[PDB]
Amino acid sequence: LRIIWGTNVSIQECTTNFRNFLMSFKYKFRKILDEELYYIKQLNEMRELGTSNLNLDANLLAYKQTEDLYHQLLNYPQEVISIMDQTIKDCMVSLIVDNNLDYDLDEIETKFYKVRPYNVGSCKGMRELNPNDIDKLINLKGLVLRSTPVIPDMKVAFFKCNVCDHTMAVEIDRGVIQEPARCERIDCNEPNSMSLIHNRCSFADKQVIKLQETPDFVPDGQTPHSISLCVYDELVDSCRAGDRIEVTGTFRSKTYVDVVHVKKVSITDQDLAKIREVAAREDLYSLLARSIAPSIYELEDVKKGILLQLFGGTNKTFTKGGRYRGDINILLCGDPSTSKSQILQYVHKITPRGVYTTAYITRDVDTKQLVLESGALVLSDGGVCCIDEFDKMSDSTRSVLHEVMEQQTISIAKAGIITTLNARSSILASANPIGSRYNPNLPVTENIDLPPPLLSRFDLVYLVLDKVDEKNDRELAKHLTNLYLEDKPEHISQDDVLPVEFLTMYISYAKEHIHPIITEAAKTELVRAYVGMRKTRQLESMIRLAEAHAKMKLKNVVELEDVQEAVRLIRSAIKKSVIQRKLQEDLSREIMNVLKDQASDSMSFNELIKQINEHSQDRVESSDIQEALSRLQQEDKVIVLGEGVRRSVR
Amino acid sequence: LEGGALVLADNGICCIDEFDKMDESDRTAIHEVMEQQTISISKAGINTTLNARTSILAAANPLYGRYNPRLSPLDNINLPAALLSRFDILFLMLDIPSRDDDEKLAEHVTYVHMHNKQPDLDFTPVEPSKMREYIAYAKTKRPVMSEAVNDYVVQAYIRLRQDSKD
Repeated sequence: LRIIWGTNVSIQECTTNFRNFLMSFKYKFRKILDEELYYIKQLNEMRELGTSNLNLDANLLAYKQTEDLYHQLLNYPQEVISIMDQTIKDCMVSLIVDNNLDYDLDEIETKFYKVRPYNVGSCKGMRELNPNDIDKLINLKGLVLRSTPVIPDMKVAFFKCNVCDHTMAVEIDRGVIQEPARCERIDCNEPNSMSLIHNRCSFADKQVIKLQETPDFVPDGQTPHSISLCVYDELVDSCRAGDRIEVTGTFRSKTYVDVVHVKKVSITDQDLAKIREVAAREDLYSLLARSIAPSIYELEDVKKGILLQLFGGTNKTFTKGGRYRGDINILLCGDPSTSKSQILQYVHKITPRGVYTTAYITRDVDTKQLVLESGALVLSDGGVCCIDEFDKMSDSTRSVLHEVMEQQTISIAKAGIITTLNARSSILASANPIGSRYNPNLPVTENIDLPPPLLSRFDLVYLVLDKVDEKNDRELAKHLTNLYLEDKPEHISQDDVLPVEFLTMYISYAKEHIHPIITEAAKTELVRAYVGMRKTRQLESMIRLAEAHAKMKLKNVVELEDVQEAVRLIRSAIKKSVIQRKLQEDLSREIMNVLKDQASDSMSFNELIKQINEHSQDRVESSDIQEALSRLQQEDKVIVLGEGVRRSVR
Repeated sequence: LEGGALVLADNGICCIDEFDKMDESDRTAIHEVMEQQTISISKAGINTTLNARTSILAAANPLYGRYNPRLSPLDNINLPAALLSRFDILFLMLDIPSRDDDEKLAEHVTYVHMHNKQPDLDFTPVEPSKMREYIAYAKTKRPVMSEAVNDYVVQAYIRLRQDSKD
């Protein structure tokens, strides 16, 4: 029983249980947290292309035999990585000796293999990193801002006796390089001074990288932090400024994190069954729009737009030179003193990335490199970004939002830097109608003092005007005092409203599991929806709107009815007649003629709908036909007699 | 952080003297803490939010110094609709010259300029510590509205909206 001082890790016992887990593991986490030999196939696959790296999922937690290994590697990673390098080589040579093979032992005897563990739980950034968590594994999610040029560190070093020329290679050991004093060979026995040569010595690459951290949860009063992480060999120039990066390594102490792995790429069954059962209902399209904000009012178009705005859409790209993102940039205008700021805060409390307001490249002289240093939109290269008081904003800063409207790029051309870079999220801007607060005697394009070029490129505008009257604002005051009726809203659960935790899980599952295609079948209704605004930015906005309609309700194929409402959306977002009486009159005359011309009067309403509307073009309002038949019910011309047969008077 | 004056006075009274003598940069930051009490700044230094509570007290004068009865109050006040729409209480402290009521103001200023004592009424002026303690004791109270006051509130709001709704 070998016990290291201050360590509860035995070598041979952990070696045997690591080998027992490695020779036998077939998706046990899918059973207790089809295939066969989950680790034998990957290890037998990686040995031919030369990749010495092994990505390990800390599967070690759900396994029956290795629960004592996962609770041993979180406190001491430096010892377990060093003994894992020996055990992986031992189990690989045990795999070599089991089968017939060629000369592969000539290179694996001196080759080294390592392990990169990354599947660990989340933490609260650097704020939860107390001094009891030093030399432990930790994970940080955020964005990197500055990458120092790789610096060569000397793993080895050459020494030459300048008078007799015999060479000596020395290596590193905890940060010291012993410099030999005098020659020792037999040809140069004399005592003389050696010389260090470096242009012939291998160097470990080292690099310090600035990282802007952002956890899943942030405490009240906390500001974003800039952590200086440091990468080493075989991982240099793989992480650079501009990406949402999950990183993991060992927290050291000024404090830093020594990275063991980077991640440049990125629920239960009963919850998935509840999601599938709640996704089959018809009123889900309004249910969500009611459950997104139950403390306010209806706002169907506005709440439906912010719901599908956070649903996102479809972001498809080409192989080398093309990209497109399902995105909508929204603007709000109209009457003041309503829920606008509420929304502007609520969404900041929903997204994990966003600022309540662009970044800028800088030639950092210390490291001679083009770092980036930011916040606002730049930080939210994912999620949403909230801007209030759009009309009071200056004209010099409107040119950067003119590029992020549909191009999602930053083009800086200044002293020291000419760089175009990635910058796509979506804006949510609240504006005001100049001093007008909207006027009915002026057009919409002049009342808000907003330029036409920059507003036609806007994907969605919202007239959130009040237009105060009766039997509306009375319900507004009643709903605002209904939670003042009781001192505590414990009675908020008996209504059709989904909870927040179920809603974000359904939204996160739908955003990462559905890639809907826009078929050619919805072509005909799109053309005519475009010409009504024409009698390309609106078309690009409505296809992202239609694919977001397809993103909801668990659909992989877009449908013909889904664009109808989308257009109604953009037609309602910007907004008893005598002609309606004439419409009802000719509809009553036409329905009396087509109900009395045939012999078989026993014919229902659905057969009537498919027999009078298919010989002509698009759908007329069925509620007007219901009002016309109710008018004939009052004049005793037709008899309803149930929903299965519609017959006239005798 | 080095806030102008909204940051050292976090929880309290923030007052503005000569409100119409300011500019648009002051108004855009005053309206932001007037609506939502959480200034947010996103500049090359930081992109952060400072939260403070400030019961904005404002003192202003019209366009021509005094009032004008031939002018409308929307034209007499140079502030826009979103500014005073957020302002729930606006006090039109207008002076009107009279024969009887001006003598009491004159008697009161000559009485306080004659000596530091207040007029001989059957009431004693309370010192700052006692009502400061009363304000600190009353601030922990959380009142809950009833239903009989709810039916009066919604009817008065409906009547006020219809009367206000030129």
